[PDB]
Amino acid sequence: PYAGETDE
Amino acid sequence: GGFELQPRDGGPRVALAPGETVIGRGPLLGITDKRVSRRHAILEVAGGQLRIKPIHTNPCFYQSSEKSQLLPLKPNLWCYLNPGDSFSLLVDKYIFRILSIPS
Repeated sequence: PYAGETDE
Repeated sequence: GGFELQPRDGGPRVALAPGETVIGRGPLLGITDKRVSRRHAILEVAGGQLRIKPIHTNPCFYQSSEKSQLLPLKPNLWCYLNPGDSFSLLVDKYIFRILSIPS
């Protein structure tokens, strides 16, 4: 639930 | 003196260790929205003071204890946070009030 690349 | 975070959404309090703590997306604050970076900001407890530094393109927001609006913080600058102040990782979401230890 906390992984994955950030979105801008 | 120490410090802890009080989520405004009624989540359990988060204690802060001496030194720097990276906050953002992750289990410490329970943040999952992908607009919040896993390295969104740094909190530093040192010499009885807490300061916050936004370190991501997506900003942090600040609301002093006697004010009523979350203001965007200058990127990559330190801001000292007093007991009663609030900061957040989105303008309307993930808001945290500063408590001192002792209180």
